[PDB]
Amino acid sequence: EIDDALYSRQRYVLGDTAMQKMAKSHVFLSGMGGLGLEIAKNLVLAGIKAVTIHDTEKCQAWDLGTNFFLSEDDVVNKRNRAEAVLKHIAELNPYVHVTSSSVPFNETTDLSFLDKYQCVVLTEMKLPLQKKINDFCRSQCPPIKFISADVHGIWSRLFCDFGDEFEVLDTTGEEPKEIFISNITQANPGIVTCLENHPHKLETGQFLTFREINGMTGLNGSIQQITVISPFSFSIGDTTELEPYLHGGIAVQVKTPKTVFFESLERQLKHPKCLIVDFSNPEAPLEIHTAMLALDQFQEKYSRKPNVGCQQDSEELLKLATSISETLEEKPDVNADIVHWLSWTAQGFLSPLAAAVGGVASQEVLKAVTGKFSPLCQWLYLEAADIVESLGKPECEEFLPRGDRYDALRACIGDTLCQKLQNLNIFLVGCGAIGCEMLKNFALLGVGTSKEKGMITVTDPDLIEKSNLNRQFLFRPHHIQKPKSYTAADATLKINSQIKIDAHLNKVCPTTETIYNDEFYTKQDVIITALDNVEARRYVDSRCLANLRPLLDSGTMGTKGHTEVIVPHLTESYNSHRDPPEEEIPFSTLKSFPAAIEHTIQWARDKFESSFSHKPSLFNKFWQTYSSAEEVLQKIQSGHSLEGCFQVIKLLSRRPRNWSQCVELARLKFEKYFNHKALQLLHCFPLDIRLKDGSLFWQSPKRPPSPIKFDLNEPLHLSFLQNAAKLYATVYCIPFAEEDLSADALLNILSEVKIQEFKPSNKVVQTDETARKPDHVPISSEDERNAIFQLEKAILSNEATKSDLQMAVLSFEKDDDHNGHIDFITAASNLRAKMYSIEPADRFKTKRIAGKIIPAIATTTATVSGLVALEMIKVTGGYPFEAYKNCFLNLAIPIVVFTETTEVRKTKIRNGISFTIWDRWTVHGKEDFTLLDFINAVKEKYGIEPTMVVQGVKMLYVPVMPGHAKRLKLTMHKLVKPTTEKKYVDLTVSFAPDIDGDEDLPGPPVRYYFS
Ligand SMILES: O=P(O)(O)O[C@H]1[C@H](OP(=O)(O)O)[C@@H](OP(=O)(O)O)[C@H](OP(=O)(O)O)[C@@H](OP(=O)(O)O)[C@H]1OP(=O)(O)O
Ligand SMILES: Nc1ncnc2c1ncn2[C@@H]1O[C@H](COP(=O)(O)OP(=O)(O)OP(=O)(O)O)[C@@H](O)[C@H]1O
Repeated sequence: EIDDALYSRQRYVLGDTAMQKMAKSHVFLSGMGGLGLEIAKNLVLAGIKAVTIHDTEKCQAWDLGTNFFLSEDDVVNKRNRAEAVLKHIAELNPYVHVTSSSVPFNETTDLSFLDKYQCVVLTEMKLPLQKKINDFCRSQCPPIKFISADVHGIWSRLFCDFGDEFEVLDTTGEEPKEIFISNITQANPGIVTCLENHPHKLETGQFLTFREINGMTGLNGSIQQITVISPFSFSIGDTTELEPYLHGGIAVQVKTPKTVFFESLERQLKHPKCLIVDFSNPEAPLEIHTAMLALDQFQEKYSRKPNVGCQQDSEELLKLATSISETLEEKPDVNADIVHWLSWTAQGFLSPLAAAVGGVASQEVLKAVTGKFSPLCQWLYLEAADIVESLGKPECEEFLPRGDRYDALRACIGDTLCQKLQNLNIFLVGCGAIGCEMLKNFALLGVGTSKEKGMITVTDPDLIEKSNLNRQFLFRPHHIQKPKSYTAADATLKINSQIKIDAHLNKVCPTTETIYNDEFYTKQDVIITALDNVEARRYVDSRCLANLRPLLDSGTMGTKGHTEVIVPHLTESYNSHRDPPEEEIPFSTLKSFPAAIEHTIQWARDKFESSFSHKPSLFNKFWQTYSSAEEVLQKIQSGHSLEGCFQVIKLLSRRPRNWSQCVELARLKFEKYFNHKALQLLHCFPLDIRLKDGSLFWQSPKRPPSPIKFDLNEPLHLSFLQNAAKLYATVYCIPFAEEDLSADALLNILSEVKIQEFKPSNKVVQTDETARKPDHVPISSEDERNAIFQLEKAILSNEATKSDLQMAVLSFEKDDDHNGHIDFITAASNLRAKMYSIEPADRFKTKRIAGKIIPAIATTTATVSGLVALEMIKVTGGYPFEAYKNCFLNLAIPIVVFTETTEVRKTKIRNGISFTIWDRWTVHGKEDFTLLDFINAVKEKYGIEPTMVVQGVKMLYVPVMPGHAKRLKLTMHKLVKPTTEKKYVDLTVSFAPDIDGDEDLPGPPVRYYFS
């Protein structure tokens, strides 16, 4: 099977079929350089059955700056690189059988041994050898998937070749869409109309299936190719021979296999299918490909890479590139700058770019071994020329190696920028999947390793769980239930002994703002967020905007990822970007009229919360507010009203006393949820009732419920009964054993249970989507008397003791599979689904939807971490606006889009006065300084007269209010009454617009000093 506790988050990304295909697959990886190590790490974290790492190079001091598993002892002993890293790699995932190899590769090497590997990845291999290996691999039956990846300084090359014909079983991996049908016309071709404000969002040529269609019963169960006509309509083909449309209908998107044609590596070198990553330079990938091919030819010709600063070598490389360009089909122009920089940084190696390319290549390997997504076709050329482009023309002496571990990075970015990196003060927020990779990149780049000023602060309150080991490679199984930051710091210190780190456990929130005051942010140079929610992102961005400090943001949703770069005085902040809010499920839809499995899952989750967390909390709070039941009864008899008293009384009268009573209560709850509710709803609205227009009320998207008869033999009913009984026993503190969960024991208990007869009641049911949950309806006197009688009976029965007035409150924990929370939610959701004839969902989908688990995989995390590290380098260098690039990537397509970061927008108020979001105004005063003096000072310093003073919720001054015109004479200390904690106070000021009737135009925040 599949270890769900470890692969829970990856299971949603890939699927159990892809997971089973990931086993039984043997992957051969060669080179074990900086890039090969990243690829191997990502693959082992993914969970491939067996990986064979192979290398022949001996470890060197230069390798320490690129390999995060090597140590100085390995260099001393001159061990093989694969042998040295084999022990560490295997510990990442014990399920993976990792083996090392050292068989030499050359012209005469026999390639017969590669037939046992599904996929082959080659790094740091000579080009003719790659050609021969690819030719052998693609000619096998079945073809062996070939992937080649290389990194030379700041330039990278990625290649894929999955045989002549590769069968993709899933083009995108998105959830199939469901489109509700409004009306279908009998025509050749017929036209299908969707419901209003429900765009189908479909593409011409896709195949759809139909069900629950009245009139055209033939269309049910059939598959038709469609042509898009309008956002709410499309054509499916001839429908004249069918019966006229009545009502109803659901169309479901159908996924089909797709065939992708690749080509041999030898032929691809002349007509490359490069993937465009920057639409502003569509022809850049072709030029980069030409330059790298010229570099390979230079290596073949001279047996060495070009020397940095040797003009003759650069001229020779340019000549070779010019010669190569003519042989290309398109004959593109040779980019002198790209060739020159490739010559300059040929011998270097950039760690973040290596990590990004490793993530992409690992995703491609997974595509090769599973067919889950559309593979790359065929070349991907990532580059980081922006890092050195802003440097202009530096001297060669800044790039010469100096013997330390940072020679690889120095040969790329020069000594000056390396020194600037070592003195950074980085405040890294959150230490999740992205945080660990960012720490690894920091250790590789030497960030904060200086003994003078460098310092890294990482803060995180969570604890390590088993499911986190799949993505966060810095953690180990023995680290479970330990702080994330401490473990990450301990591991990073192992990676680079010189690094300075300072872990924290505080959660970044306004409650902890005292620790992370303004001075602390002033000390920091770069702030990086690895958060998973939105509110924390907005809070951190607001703090950074207040303190004028650059912020880097990133996030991953499965194969999707995005990076955002925020720079003071240059780019818009995160708060300036506002997405539409979350999709609120209508209250009427959730409560009474579900239409999809998501609605039932949400209803089950809310029912669980209300039954086991909210209601017990109310019960405990009520019984702690008052002494005992006698006092409450006396108050009620005197006419006193208490909040939620009747509900508490009802709960007390139904408290189970033993396991049998708990089972009976679960049975009654089942009957109420899935038998009485449907009958009540049908009684309120019969199946054949119609509206004023004559249309059936029970039409799409509403679905008519049907009662469910209890049956212990049904596995679903038994599962629900068991889970409900266990949860109720836990809440009411009733001991039980597994024998009590047996079907026979439950049947014996249920033999004596009498089922109360259902009786319909007159209740108002909200049907409009705009309706929401109303407040508490006042309770009639008869219900009050019933509650009084029940409470008196409980008191007289001596069942109101202290033990009876307390009951434990459960917390919804989803990762713990033995508590039965997810089992109960799944049982309730499926049972409700059968009530409304909705398709049931399995346990894992319910766990994902109810728990709001965000799918995530290691490869996307590594890629976004590498890109964020590149942007951090750019920020540290203080480069101009054009250098920074926001990134959005979706490896499922695959697609990578680099775009310029959003330019800061200037907002004008009056007389040409303009301000940015980064601007903050300062005012100084004294004790007798009045509001009129404040207005005069503002109009003097900035030329604009204030007309609106706000401090949060405080209403300070408006000239138009009838009675507050006198406030101009009031001093600040009396107008706002500020706290004495600080010497200044922040205010929000607006000015009257040039056109009357409009609200005063808000201005930049203004900080007023009391002295
Ligand atoms: O408190 P809620 O989570 O909103 O659930 C309540 C509650 O049902 P449970 O106690 O079974 O969870 C009501 O029962 P009381 O505790 O008030 O007796 C029940 O009312 P009825 O038993 O009278 O049907 C009502 O259902 P409704 O609003 O349809 O009357 C139902 O609400 P939901 O199940 O829709 O949440
Ligand atoms: N306000 C905050 N301050 C500090 N750390 C935060 C804050 N909000 C979230 N975090 C951290 O963000 C991290 C997010 O990590 P990640 O995205 O890998 O998921 P996770 O929390 O480990 O779990 P899962 O992926 O299962 O939801 C968590 O470790 C959490 O501690």
